[PDB]
Amino acid sequence: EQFRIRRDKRARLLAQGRDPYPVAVPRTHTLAEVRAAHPDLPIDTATEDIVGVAGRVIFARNSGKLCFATLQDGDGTQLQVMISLDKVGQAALDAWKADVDLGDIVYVHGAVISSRELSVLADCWRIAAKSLRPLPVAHKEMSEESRVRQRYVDLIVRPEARAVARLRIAVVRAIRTALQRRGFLEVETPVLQTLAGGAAARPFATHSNALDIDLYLRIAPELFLKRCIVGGFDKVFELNRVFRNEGADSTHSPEFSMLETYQTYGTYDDSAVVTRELIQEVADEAIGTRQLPLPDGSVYDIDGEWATIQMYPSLSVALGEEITPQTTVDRLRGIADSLGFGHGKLIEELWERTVGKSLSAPTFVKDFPVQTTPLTRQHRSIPGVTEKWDLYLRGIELATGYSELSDPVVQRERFADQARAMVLDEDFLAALEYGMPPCTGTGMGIDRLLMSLTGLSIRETVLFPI
Amino acid sequence: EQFRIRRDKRARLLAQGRDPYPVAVPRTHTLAEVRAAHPDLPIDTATEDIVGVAGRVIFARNSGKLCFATLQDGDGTQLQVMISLDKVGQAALDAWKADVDLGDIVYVHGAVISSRELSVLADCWRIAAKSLRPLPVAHKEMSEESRVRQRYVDLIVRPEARAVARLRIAVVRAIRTALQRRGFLEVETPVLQTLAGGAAARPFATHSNALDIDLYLRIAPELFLKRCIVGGFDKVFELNRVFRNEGADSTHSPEFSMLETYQTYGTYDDSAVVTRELIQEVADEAIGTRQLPLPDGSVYDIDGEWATIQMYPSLSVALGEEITPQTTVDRLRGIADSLGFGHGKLIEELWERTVGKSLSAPTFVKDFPVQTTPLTRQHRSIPGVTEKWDLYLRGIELATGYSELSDPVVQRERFADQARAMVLDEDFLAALEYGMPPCTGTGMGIDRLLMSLTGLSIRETVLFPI
Ligand SMILES: CCOc1nc(N)nc2c1C(=O)N(C1CCCCC1)C2
Ligand SMILES: CCOc1nc(N)nc2c1C(=O)N(C1CCCCC1)C2
Ligand SMILES: N[C@@H](CCCC[NH3+])C(=O)O
Ligand SMILES: N[C@@H](CCCC[NH3+])C(=O)O
Repeated sequence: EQFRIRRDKRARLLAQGRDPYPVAVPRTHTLAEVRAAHPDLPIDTATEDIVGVAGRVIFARNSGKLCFATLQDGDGTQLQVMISLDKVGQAALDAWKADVDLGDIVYVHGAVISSRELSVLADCWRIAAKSLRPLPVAHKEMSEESRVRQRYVDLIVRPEARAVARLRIAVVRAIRTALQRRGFLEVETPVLQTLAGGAAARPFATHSNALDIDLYLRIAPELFLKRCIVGGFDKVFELNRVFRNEGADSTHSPEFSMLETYQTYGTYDDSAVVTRELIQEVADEAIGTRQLPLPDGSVYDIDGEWATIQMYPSLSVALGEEITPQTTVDRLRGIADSLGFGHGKLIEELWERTVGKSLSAPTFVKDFPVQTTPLTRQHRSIPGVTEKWDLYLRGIELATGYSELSDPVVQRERFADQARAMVLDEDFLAALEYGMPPCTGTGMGIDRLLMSLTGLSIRETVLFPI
Repeated sequence: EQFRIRRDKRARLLAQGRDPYPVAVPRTHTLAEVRAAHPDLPIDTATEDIVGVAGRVIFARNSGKLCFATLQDGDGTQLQVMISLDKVGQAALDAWKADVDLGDIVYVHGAVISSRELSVLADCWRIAAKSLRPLPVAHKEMSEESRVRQRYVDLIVRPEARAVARLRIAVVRAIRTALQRRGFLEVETPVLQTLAGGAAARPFATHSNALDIDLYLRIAPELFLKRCIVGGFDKVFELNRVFRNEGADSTHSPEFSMLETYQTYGTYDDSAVVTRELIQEVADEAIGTRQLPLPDGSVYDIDGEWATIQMYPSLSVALGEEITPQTTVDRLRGIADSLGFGHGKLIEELWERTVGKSLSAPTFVKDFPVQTTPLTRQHRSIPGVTEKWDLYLRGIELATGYSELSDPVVQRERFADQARAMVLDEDFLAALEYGMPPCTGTGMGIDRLLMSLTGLSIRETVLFPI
């Protein structure tokens, strides 16, 4: 309803030649600056340093001859103004009262004081924008699901949304910084693709009008990233969105930000080292500690070196017998049944369902079954496994790395099989037959990263989801 | 055919327990380093500093007891190796000859010399990858259109592709740097959207399985970016892809990288200043001069201040009469006819077809007809025009800025009209009614940027197009 009483305040301000949506107002300082300038000014004393400030009016104590308002800027830094009868504008006080509701953006200019709390005594004052929707109190405890459909109000009423948003951006800057120190180069590769590949997932397709063909949004950059290595890039990354056309859950969203990373002349040994350094480095730049605090109240130490275990062995110890690349599916399905399609899937599942689940501290698992890794090189010695690792951080499948399958005729097979469950990406292959040097790739969910570091849910790490 | 003679060299190397696709090789240095280490080593003299280098074998002069090869790394830095009978491996020379074709990646380790040109005399040597497709000579002048379908070979054979790729990335780093100095913050906003808006264009749609609705790839971030400003961001950007579902040409591609930028408490006056500083700053970091050289041989000075002209006036002078917001379409269509749907479109077209075309040096045009600018504020004084500018750099429509339409009921109209040519983005509106402060937005084609700076075509600025 009060939506109505508001629309009229605008209407009636238009009529008078008052401006409820100016083009400019001369804000000199943000409130953070007003504060940083004057840390310990003796309270109830005046300094004559003039400023033009603006921001959001949340507190309001309409008080006869003299009003009081909390200005909060968009960062959340709070200042109070004192709208007075005396130091100009009687009718200012009349307009002020009658015109200024809550959530309204409001410039005021004058001299900076403190009082019985830091405030500015206004020579001038003006509206800068006029809300026609009052801010929910916040208790009115906006549900998680309505905070996401209206993030802009969450950002205004809920301090933590401010922190999180800012954090995600700190993390991302930290990551670009980390990889640029190491001489990596950020490339842009296509989001629309004639056949999407680089991972196992159902793409989004869409129709073109230029070409009159369908096109596929990228599930992953890997394949084009590899073309760059062929093309002579030594070290490259890309940080940007992928799209996988499937259902949501606490570690899954259909569109999400994803880091991938190639570095020529190293192996999954080398790329797990970098990976861990990247994450330790990130956490510092952006959280300021490697003892990460969680809601819980507990602390998750990500400091020092991290364990590495092997899939087959580490599984073997857990099921109380030797499992190898050799173990038949009938055998495995039995064991599957004993607990609750084919070999590789059974290994990873049994692993995940016994070992993986039961990890706590940070762990790489490595040496994976070939069947489920059609892009990663075969292990250098151990037969039947590929040079790949997952990284499980606080229980979350954060990241993965490979010694990369650079051999074209092998690679042709890997896909020829896959299919049987039939056109492959024939240019991709062609590019390997030009000659891709020894490289190791990785990738990492920025969202899982934030979760694994903070405990936050996936629908809090992203600014705008649905 | 020689595709055949190659596949067998691999096959027969597998059999012998030679490795044509190792996991690792101990490259210590890139060739750039070998060079930077030893600038002026007296030619034909040996220094005993050991190195492990690798890279691409392009020159090959099989020479009896002693061979000669040009190694080129992926950056293009060239070194020569000397595969000798004497300092190890007779059979090395036999394998070397029989096994090493052109384009093949090849590690060699030893002591660094110069000779009758900088080279390394190999203690060890090994293959690291084996091409099953020989590199076109380059003349064989790969057509523009086949260089794009096979960029990875262009990157290898054509030095300029190396420069361009590297340049695009220098530009982008320069831009992020420029905006981070100014206290801007890079946000990520959704690429999938329930209704795409922020610009005039036909979206790409795609079907979801989670929701079973269609979704729209973003034509533009503007609308979500504006929600962030509401939400209290002071200064934000985003640099990332948009998708517009239409035909290609020399300034148009359906997917392309695009910068947008909001800054609260300034106007299109303020955002053209920043815009020009950004571009001057970019050109320096990344081209090293503001006198930009073009194929031509000519130079395009982007230094010093830049002209600003108004649409209506500047048009008026060109057609030899007063044109204003007032001039009817019948009048305008006549003038259209005299040369070769409605008001605003006629203005911009006549303008573009008289004034715009005939510019050379860098120019902002400003004060646009309202009809074609449904998101930008109405001018502060001049009635019938909006506070917006285009930037024409070397004849190219590079960029645009607005004093932003922050008024919700006005804004509702703007769209209600549009439609008549009927569901609007009702959340977007809602967000304005929460109160968006005075801000000014811009945006800029990274691709047009590169073109306008270099003369290069759009299908050369992007790593992978089609
Ligand atoms: C925020 C949701 O992240 C993801 N969503 C989906 N839908 N699928 C995946 C992730 C994610 O982070 N994944 C990868 C990231 C690369 C390494 C392995 C996990 C898969
Ligand atoms: C590389 C192609 O760039 C573009 N392609 C299409 N298809 N449409 C546009 C551009 C481009 O740069 N545009 C804008 C950029 C923002 C300011 C105005 C021009 C429109
Ligand atoms: N494409 C992989 C990430 C990179 C792994 C190493 N090449 C994935 O989607 O999981
Ligand atoms: N959305 C605009 C770019 C930003 C203009 C200022 N808000 C466009 O697509 O041209």
